[PDB]
Amino acid sequence: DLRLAITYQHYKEMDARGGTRYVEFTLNHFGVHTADARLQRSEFLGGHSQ
Amino acid sequence: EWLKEDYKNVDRTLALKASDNTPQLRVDFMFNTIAEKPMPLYSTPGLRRI
Amino acid sequence: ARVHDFSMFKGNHIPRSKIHIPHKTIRAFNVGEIIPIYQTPVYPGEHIKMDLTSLYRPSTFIVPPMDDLIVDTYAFAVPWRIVWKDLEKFFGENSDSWDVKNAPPVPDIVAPSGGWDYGTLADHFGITPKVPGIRVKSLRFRAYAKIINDWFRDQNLSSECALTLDSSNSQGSNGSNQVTDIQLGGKPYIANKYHDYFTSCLPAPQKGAPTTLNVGGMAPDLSNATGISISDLRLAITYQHYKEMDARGGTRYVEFTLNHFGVHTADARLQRSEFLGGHSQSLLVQSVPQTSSTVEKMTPQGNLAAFSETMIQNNYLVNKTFTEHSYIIVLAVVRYKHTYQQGIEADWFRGQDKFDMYDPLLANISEQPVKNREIMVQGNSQDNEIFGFQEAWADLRFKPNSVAGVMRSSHPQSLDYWHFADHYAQLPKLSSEWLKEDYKNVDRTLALKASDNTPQLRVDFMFNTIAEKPMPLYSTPGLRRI
Amino acid sequence: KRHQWRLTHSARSIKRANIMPSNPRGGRRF
Amino acid sequence: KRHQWRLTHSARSIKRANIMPSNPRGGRRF
Amino acid sequence: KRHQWRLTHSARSIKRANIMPSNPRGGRRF
Repeated sequence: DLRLAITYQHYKEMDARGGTRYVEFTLNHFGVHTADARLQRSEFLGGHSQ
Repeated sequence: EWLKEDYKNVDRTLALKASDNTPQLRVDFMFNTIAEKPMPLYSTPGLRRI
Repeated sequence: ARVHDFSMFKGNHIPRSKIHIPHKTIRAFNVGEIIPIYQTPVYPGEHIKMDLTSLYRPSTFIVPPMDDLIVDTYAFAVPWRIVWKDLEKFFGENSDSWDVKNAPPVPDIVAPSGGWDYGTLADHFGITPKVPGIRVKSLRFRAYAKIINDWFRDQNLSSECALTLDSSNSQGSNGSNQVTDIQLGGKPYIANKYHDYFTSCLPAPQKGAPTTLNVGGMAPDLSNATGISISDLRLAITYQHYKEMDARGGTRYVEFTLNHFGVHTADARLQRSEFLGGHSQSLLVQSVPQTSSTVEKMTPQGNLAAFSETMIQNNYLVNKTFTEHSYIIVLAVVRYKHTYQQGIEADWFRGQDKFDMYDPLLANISEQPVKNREIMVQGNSQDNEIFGFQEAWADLRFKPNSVAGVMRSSHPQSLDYWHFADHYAQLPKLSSEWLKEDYKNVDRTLALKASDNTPQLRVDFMFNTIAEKPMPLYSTPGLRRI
Repeated sequence: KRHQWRLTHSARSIKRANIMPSNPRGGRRF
Repeated sequence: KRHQWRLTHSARSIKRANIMPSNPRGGRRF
Repeated sequence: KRHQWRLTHSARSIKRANIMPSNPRGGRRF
């Protein structure tokens, strides 16, 4: 029961750092880049800052 | 008391005096430090040893 | 682009010369005593170069002993400033403006009634014993205690020697108290015995109170009572790691910095006395056969006695330059390695179940208690009580030195005059008194005992220093400037 | 190989050494 | 070295950059 | 290195020397 509790705390802390959007979940938990269009998100084209 | 610097000699040359409670100087300071510190790169909860 | 900003005159020109200073002193003392054998004042900018030759003559031995005596010699630099707070005020550094008005003189220590005794610290500093009514500057007695506190004290089992930094005078003492009387010039400080299995034990598994997880006692079947978070658990584990790190490495601030941050901090930055040099060597033992005939109720022809004569050379004992007013103190102590005849090794008690036996999985558990039965076994309830704490499974890394048979001290006809092994009248406790070296174990091997007031050691010390000092070659009256 | 001096008293030999400041178990002590 | 434009207003300079999607602390926000 | 003669009595050694007339502090005396 102690090992379960420690993993639950690791899980919720990982969710707090990285964000819980499904595109964010996949990168933090499995280390995977998932395409925005696969997930039905608007696509970022380009940008500049000055 | 005499050996201390005196802001009143500069003050008669200024259009707005400090005797009128206008500060003589307005300064912008930008610090850039490189610190090599005895800390982990990111501090992420959970311990290596028990 | 350039204007006139005041600068240094570069001052006067300071003379400089090299001086050979020979020195010879003859001493007698016992085993375990830390004895000042040298002292000198050092003015700023001197470079000191010191060689020492020593000749040790212990008391003659009944037989050649199956044990060794070891000499350690130590050199230190103590700034007057860390011993006395008014040093800067003394040379004229003023809290107020302009010159200092009333600067206190260097403090005095006054002799005890009837003077100091023989064998005291004042005796070996070169203060003449048994001369009442004399007073002397106290900064070197303070300097001695400072070196004990910085180096020789065991911070776990004892408090530090009393050290006064003020300008008030002090009252000398003949007492043997190892805390209060050291700066008062009394009996010398007794070195602690070398690190081994038993001398390395600690009072507790950590330095602090043992870390526990919280338990609430509230009752209204009990409602509420909450629990413990994973966050409170992480804090507790780090507190235990912290106190265990403090126990292993020592909590002096020079020690704290190395264990916690992995950093070497200089002794002079931290206001500690500076270690200059040191050497360690065992003593020679020459055995003498008996060439006289066997006489009834005497030793037989062919019996072996011994004497001990050893010449030790210390070159470069001190090599350095000094940037401030300071004292050089050189120390000597004789110690031996210890052997234990009254305990039983911890492995004879293992085997209640399989978790008593070593396993790689139990490699990283908490410090485990060393039982009293290991140091002295009495066959009573105290055997399973705790003497001290050691790292887990350390008895598998150590096998304490031992004695068996007629060699051991408790035998009615005992051969223990062949060795130095410990003998205990009662169960020893882990404490300051037990951790000190003991001259009585060596004393039963000697033809003339120190209990009979024969010193165990007679030593001749010859010092040769090359001093490059800020003095003229010869000091001849008359001045260059008016 | 066999004959030796009047200098043998024990099985264990001790080697001379320069002393250095060290940090043994429980803090510095000499 | 000394004289400079009518363009100095602060000690800190900011460099132009291409924007990329990133994952800072707490999720994506621009 | 260790063993030495029946000739060791003190830490200090004294070197043999030719005597010359000298002028130490306070005049000549031998």
